[PDB]
Amino acid sequence: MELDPNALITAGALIGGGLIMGGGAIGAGIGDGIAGNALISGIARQPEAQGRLFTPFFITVGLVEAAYFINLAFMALFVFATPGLQ
Amino acid sequence: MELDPNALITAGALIGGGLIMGGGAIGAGIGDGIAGNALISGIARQPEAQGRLFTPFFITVGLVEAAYFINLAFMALFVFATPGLQ
Amino acid sequence: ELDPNALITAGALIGGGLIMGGGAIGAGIGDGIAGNALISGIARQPEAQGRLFTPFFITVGLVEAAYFINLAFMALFVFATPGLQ
Amino acid sequence: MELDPNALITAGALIGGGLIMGGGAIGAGIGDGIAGNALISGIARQPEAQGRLFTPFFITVGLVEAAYFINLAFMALFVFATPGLQ
Amino acid sequence: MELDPNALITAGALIGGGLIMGGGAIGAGIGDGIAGNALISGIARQPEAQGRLFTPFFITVGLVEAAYFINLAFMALFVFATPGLQ
Amino acid sequence: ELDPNALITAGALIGGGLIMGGGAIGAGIGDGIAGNALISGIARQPEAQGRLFTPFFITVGLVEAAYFINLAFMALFVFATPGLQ
Amino acid sequence: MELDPNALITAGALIGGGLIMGGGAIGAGIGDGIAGNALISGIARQPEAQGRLFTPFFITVGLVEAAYFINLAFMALFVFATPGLQ
Amino acid sequence: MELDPNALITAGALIGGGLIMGGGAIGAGIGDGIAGNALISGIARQPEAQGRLFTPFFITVGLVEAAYFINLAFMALFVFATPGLQ
Amino acid sequence: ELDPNALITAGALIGGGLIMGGGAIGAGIGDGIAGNALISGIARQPEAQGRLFTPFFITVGLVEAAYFINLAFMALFVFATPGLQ
Ligand SMILES: COc1nc2ccc(Br)cc2cc1[C@@H](c1ccccc1)[C@@](O)(CCN(C)C)c1cccc2ccccc12
Ligand SMILES: COc1nc2ccc(Br)cc2cc1[C@@H](c1ccccc1)[C@@](O)(CCN(C)C)c1cccc2ccccc12
Ligand SMILES: COc1nc2ccc(Br)cc2cc1[C@@H](c1ccccc1)[C@@](O)(CCN(C)C)c1cccc2ccccc12
Ligand SMILES: CCCCCCCCO[C@@H]1O[C@H](CO)[C@@H](O)[C@H](O)[C@H]1O
Ligand SMILES: CCCCCCCCO[C@@H]1O[C@H](CO)[C@@H](O)[C@H](O)[C@H]1O
Ligand SMILES: CCCCCCCCO[C@@H]1O[C@H](CO)[C@@H](O)[C@H](O)[C@H]1O
Ligand SMILES: CCCCCCCCO[C@@H]1O[C@H](CO)[C@@H](O)[C@H](O)[C@H]1O
Ligand SMILES: CCCCCCCCO[C@@H]1O[C@H](CO)[C@@H](O)[C@H](O)[C@H]1O
Ligand SMILES: CCCCCCCCO[C@@H]1O[C@H](CO)[C@@H](O)[C@H](O)[C@H]1O
Ligand SMILES: CCCCCCCCO[C@@H]1O[C@H](CO)[C@@H](O)[C@H](O)[C@H]1O
Ligand SMILES: CCCCCCCCO[C@@H]1O[C@H](CO)[C@@H](O)[C@H](O)[C@H]1O
Ligand SMILES: CCCCCCCCO[C@@H]1O[C@H](CO)[C@@H](O)[C@H](O)[C@H]1O
Ligand SMILES: CCCCCCCCO[C@@H]1O[C@H](CO)[C@@H](O)[C@H](O)[C@H]1O
Ligand SMILES: CCCCCCCCO[C@@H]1O[C@H](CO)[C@@H](O)[C@H](O)[C@H]1O
Ligand SMILES: CCCCCCCCO[C@@H]1O[C@H](CO)[C@@H](O)[C@H](O)[C@H]1O
Ligand SMILES: CCCCCCCCO[C@@H]1O[C@H](CO)[C@@H](O)[C@H](O)[C@H]1O
Ligand SMILES: CCCCCCCCO[C@@H]1O[C@H](CO)[C@@H](O)[C@H](O)[C@H]1O
Ligand SMILES: CCCCCCCCO[C@@H]1O[C@H](CO)[C@@H](O)[C@H](O)[C@H]1O
Repeated sequence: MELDPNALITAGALIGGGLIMGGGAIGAGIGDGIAGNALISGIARQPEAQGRLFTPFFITVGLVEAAYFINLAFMALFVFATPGLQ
Repeated sequence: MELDPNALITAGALIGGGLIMGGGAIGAGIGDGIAGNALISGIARQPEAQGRLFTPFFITVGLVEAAYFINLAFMALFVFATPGLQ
Repeated sequence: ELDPNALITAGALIGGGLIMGGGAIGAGIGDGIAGNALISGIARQPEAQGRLFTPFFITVGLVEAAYFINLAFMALFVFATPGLQ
Repeated sequence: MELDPNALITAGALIGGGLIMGGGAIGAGIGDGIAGNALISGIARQPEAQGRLFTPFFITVGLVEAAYFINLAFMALFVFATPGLQ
Repeated sequence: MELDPNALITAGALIGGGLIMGGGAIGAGIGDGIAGNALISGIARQPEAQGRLFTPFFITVGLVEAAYFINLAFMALFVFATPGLQ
Repeated sequence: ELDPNALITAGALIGGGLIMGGGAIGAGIGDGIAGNALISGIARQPEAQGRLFTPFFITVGLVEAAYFINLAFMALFVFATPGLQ
Repeated sequence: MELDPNALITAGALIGGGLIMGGGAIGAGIGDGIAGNALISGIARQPEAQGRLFTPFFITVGLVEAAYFINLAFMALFVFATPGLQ
Repeated sequence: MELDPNALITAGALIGGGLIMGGGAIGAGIGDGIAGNALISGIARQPEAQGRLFTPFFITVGLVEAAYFINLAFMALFVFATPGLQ
Repeated sequence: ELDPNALITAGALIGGGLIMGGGAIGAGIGDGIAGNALISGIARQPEAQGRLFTPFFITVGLVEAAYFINLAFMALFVFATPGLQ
């Protein structure tokens, strides 16, 4: 008739999922930008020895992107396999 | 007009979609500004390093913008193909 | 009492506000950070001025793209709400 | 009697409007502070050639303040000419 | 006591007003601290530049505080003269 | 069931929390940033100490003004709620 | 039977209290980290004269922690002595 | 199943608890990263200052982590011993 | 209609989302800031490399601890909700 329990649960899941991905993008965009800031400046300062900067950059971006995609996976769980759905 | 389940689900979807895109823009705006800060500073320090520095700059911006547009895709999923709609 | 669109529209306005609120945080801070580098760059090399304009405009262009794309979707949310009944 | 549709829409509009102006002030306060940080430091470093810093500062503040006031305009739309009001 | 439309509108106004002032303080506190960071650093670097540096400092703080107090004015509008009150 | 003031008071407490939450973010980070400059300034010039106190106190004064003005309005929101029925 | 007024007020109080402490920890963690960043760097640069850094550090941390604990006190008021409870 | 007061109180507690821990992690992650930035930079600048620099680093991390775990304690209070439960 | 657990579970999912949203903000920015120092440190002293690994890993370890402890409590919130009726 009117509302049912899953309408409220699903609304909660979509808001929760949004928080997860919203936070993920804040962390990833700013974290990657900060890492890349050092890469750009390091290459500017030391063009001949820049190769040694790339594994540290990719380790850093790897960590940052792992947070983004682990969050993405839990957003997908929230909205496609909602825990507590009735 | 009686409330119905999709009214609540759609309200949650729009809020969730807003969180996704709001966070996306925070990460992209600040991440791109931080990347650009190093680009601008590097060119100011060494004029002829301009070509050299656009390469790590675009790698960084690529990473930052990937977050923005993956978030955009999921906002679109939330509001145009809402998971859990009844 | 209430009707379905009252709830949907309330959600759209909150969603729209999140979109624009986040857009201004990203654009204001991103542009400030870009301009910080422009100002410092010019102070360091008073006639580096000319060569700094292109990277400043590219950076601001990217930052402003996020603001404007968000603005467009806020407009969609509140003027053509997806899911309106 | 009890609630009416516009009570809920208007509550949404006020919360939305608050998000718009809250975010606008975060972006403007921090963005202007960051721009002014460079202005202060530049004037400290180069008092004789500081005049060339002011158009770049005002362009930057112009961009930052434009975000604040465009947001202000949409807050005013949300709360004084609410889209979707019944 | 039955709920009434203004109860919901006023709740939205208070939340909206809180967002406005919460964001205002984030922008003002951090923006002023960032401006002051350059002032303090500049005086440490060159003692007799103190007078010189307060001028761009107060221009910056003026901009930052304008955001805070314009936000304050609209919080006051929201909670004392609520747009849309029935 | 419910009554009008239950909803208004719930909104006031959420609004009050936003005010103080934002106030502490601004004050904690703003003060930390001001103190960062004070500490670095003293480390650079160990007897610049005296001349740094005034600009530090002016900066902290401004930051703390935002915290305290927010505190006052949180108090208004929760102890004298505007719009209470 | 169903809901009562204090259920809604108490839910508001817990959310409000959460906002207070959530914001308090953001301000304290980042503020202390920023202060400590300068302490670490200052001690690195000037090991012999580092003692003069500690009162400025503790004044700064004092200010930052005061925001955290004043917020904590108001969270405690919100959730243990809720203003407006019926 | 009819709604009951504790359903609403517990929902508020979980949201409040989430705000507490969400803010705790923002402050701790960023505060610790900022502290570590000075540690790493200081060791890079002067290798044998390593021992010296861990002392102010752990003082800083102690302060930052205190915020995280005091917040954790109050999240636990909110969700396991909810103040105001009926 | 509704039942008590619909409201509790909706709160748990929102709470869980706040926990993980905040966790990723802290971890992404904290790790980026740590890596920024690692990259700059190596660029300054190309064979400082070895001695920078330990402080980098300690910093990342602390940052990641916040992410993981948050993850565990999100899991508690949504898979074993405290207060479920
Ligand atoms: C760097 O990795 C770590 N460091 C830690 C440091 C301290 C503590 Br106390 C916990 C830590 C835990 C971990 C991981 C881990 C490894 C194994 C099991 C559980 C957790 C991690 O949490 C990292 C997530 N980061 C990158 C945002 C993780 C979580 C979830 C899914 C993952 C998938 C793939 C890889 C890592 C995954
Ligand atoms: C710098 O300006 C831009 N750069 C962009 C860069 C990339 C992309 Br893809 C879009 C961009 C769009 C714009 C503007 C624009 C110009 C014309 C039409 C539409 C949009 C803008 O969005 C800027 C807002 N900023 C400052 C926060 C704008 C929006 C709304 C109202 C405005 C009023 C006055 C001035 C600008 C106004
Ligand atoms: C530095 O202290 C200040 N500077 C200001 C600067 C400008 C303005 Br306009 C107001 C200012 C107000 C104050 C304090 C104050 C002193 C006396 C009375 C009222 C307020 C303060 O607000 C500081 C909180 N900070 C540290 C987050 C405070 C509030 C509440 C409880 C406190 C308990 C103990 C100490 C300070 C306490
Ligand atoms: C915590 C950061 C660890 C980064 C990896 C450091 C160990 C590998 O270091 C790598 O050594 C190679 C040769 O062996 C070089 O060609 C690479 O430039 C360098 O990154
Ligand atoms: C984010 C994508 C938009 C980029 C548009 C401008 C691309 C500029 O591209 C860059 O131009 C420089 C000169 O300005 C050259 O020196 C560089 O080699 C080139 O990469
Ligand atoms: C994407 C483009 C963003 C531009 C931001 C608006 C400010 C325009 O900046 C203009 O740039 C010119 C280039 O020579 C300068 O000479 C002008 O003085 C300046 O007004
Ligand atoms: C992108 C934001 C500006 C363009 C908004 C989309 C077009 C506006 O759409 C119009 O808005 C009017 C009020 O302005 C309403 O009264 C009308 O019903 C509506 O058609
Ligand atoms: C800025 C780019 C995206 C803007 C999308 C806005 C779509 C607005 O769409 C408009 O909605 C109005 C009612 O609000 C109607 O009167 C118009 O017929 C309709 O075209
Ligand atoms: C993107 C930033 C563009 C800033 C404007 C640069 C072009 C104008 O530059 C201006 O030239 C004047 C004389 O012509 C000088 O008196 C000013 O100091 C200088 O700002
Ligand atoms: C934000 C407004 C509050 C400011 C109060 C203090 C004003 C200080 O004013 C400044 O004092 C300096 C010495 O301390 C002088 O050298 C400067 O010329 C003067 O501008
Ligand atoms: C707006 C004022 C903010 C002050 C913050 C509280 C710390 C007071 O700081 C005091 O400043 C004195 C000035 O000489 C120092 O000598 C004292 O050691 C110090 O305790
Ligand atoms: C600015 C924050 C501190 C001052 C709060 C405003 C005055 C407090 O007001 C009092 O609060 C009491 C609990 O403390 C309530 O029990 C009383 O009903 C109320 O009169
Ligand atoms: C800190 C500056 C602004 C504080 C505004 C607080 C106003 C509190 O006002 C007080 O409310 C109490 C009930 O809570 C009543 O008992 C008192 O009569 C009333 O004066
Ligand atoms: C605003 C910052 C004020 C910090 C306090 C400065 C005044 C006291 O300064 C203190 O003087 C002592 C001897 O008198 C020294 O032993 C301490 O190292 C020094 O901090
Ligand atoms: C946050 C607590 C976890 C810390 C675990 C590692 C502790 C490292 O401890 C440090 O090790 C250094 C060499 O690496 C020594 O030079 C320092 O004296 C010592 O403090
Ligand atoms: C708490 C530990 C966090 C580690 C982050 C994952 C990256 C591991 O980094 C590894 O460190 C090694 C140390 O010598 C390097 O030699 C390897 O090249 C590198 O892959
Ligand atoms: C820490 C996050 C990963 C571990 C999650 C806790 C264990 C999962 O728990 C299981 O989740 C399933 C879906 O994955 C549900 O279908 C099951 O009902 C539930 O038992
Ligand atoms: C990651 C460390 C904390 C994880 C806490 C997760 C507790 C999950 O607990 C599990 O919940 C499932 C239903 O969701 C049940 O099927 C299982 O019986 C139960 O053990």
